[PDB]
Amino acid sequence: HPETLVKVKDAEDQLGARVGYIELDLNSGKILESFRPEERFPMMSTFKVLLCGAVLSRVDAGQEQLGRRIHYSQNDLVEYSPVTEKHLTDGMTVRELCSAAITMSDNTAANLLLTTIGGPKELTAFLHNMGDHVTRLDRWEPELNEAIPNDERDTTTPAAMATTLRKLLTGELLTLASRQQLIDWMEADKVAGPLLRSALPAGWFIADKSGAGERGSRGIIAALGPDGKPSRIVVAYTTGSQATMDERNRQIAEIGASLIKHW
Repeated sequence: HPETLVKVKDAEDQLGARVGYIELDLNSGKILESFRPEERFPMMSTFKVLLCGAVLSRVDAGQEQLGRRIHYSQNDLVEYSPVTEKHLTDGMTVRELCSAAITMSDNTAANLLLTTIGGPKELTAFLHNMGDHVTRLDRWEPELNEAIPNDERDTTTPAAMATTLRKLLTGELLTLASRQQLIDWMEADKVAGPLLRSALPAGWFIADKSGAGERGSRGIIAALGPDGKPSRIVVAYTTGSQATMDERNRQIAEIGASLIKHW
C-alpha cells in the first residue's frame, strides 16, 4: 500500500539513511510493494536462514544429517554465543545448531554450520545455483557485521532476498519436510521482539529472522499472514543511520503497522 511506502520514506527521513523494503505475495510471487529493491544492504544475521537452507539441501541429498553431533573448542566461541557456550562438553547436533542460529542468532553456531557446508563461498555458490546471482556472503561472524559504506561484501538486495526466501520456504529446491523445518525455526524466533512481531495482531502467523550490524545496520526477513498461515513475505533493511537501536526498531515497527493496517 502507498501508505506503507510513505512510512518507509518516513523511516528514511527520520533515520537519515537508506531503507530497503519489499512486499511479496507468497503464493503467486507478485511483488506488492518495493522500495530500493535493487540496492545492496548488509545481511547481518538474516543470512543464517539462507545458511540453514543450504544445510537442509545437503540433508536432503544425504550429505548431511540433522542428528549429527558436532563437538567444538573454546577458541571457536565468538561474541554472542548464548547457546553454543553452554555445550562445550556434550557438543551440539546440526539440528540444534540451526535452531540456535535462527532462534537465538548464535554467532558461533552459524560459523560451525558454515564449516559444514564449506564456508561463505559455498553458501554463495548455493544461492548462485538456485538462481540468486546477487546475494553474497564473504566473511564469518562477527566480521560480516562491519557494514562498511559501499562495501558489497556480505550484502543482498531486498528483491533477491525476498525471492530467495520464498524459493526456500515454498520453492521446488527443498523437500516438504525441510521447507517445514526451516519455517519452523523461523517461527520460533526469539530475538525479533521489538520489530514486525510488535505490530502483529493476535492469531497472525509470523516466521522471521532479524539482524543488527555496525553503522546503523538493521533488518528483518519474514513470512507472515493472518489466520495462523503465512501469505506474504516481507523484507526490510537499513544501514548508515547514527540512530540508536531503539528508534531503528520502532521505525521498522511503524513500517509493520501500516503493512498490517493496509493488508
